[PDB]
Amino acid sequence: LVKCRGTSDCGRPCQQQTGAPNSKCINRMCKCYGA
Repeated sequence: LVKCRGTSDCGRPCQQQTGAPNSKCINRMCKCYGA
């Protein structure tokens, strides 16, 4: 798991912490709650 692909997967692990509006992706890596 090292190629962004943050189309919804990263959103699951991170959602546990944050809520629904938790998703963000950058070449370097996946991210969440950044808006």
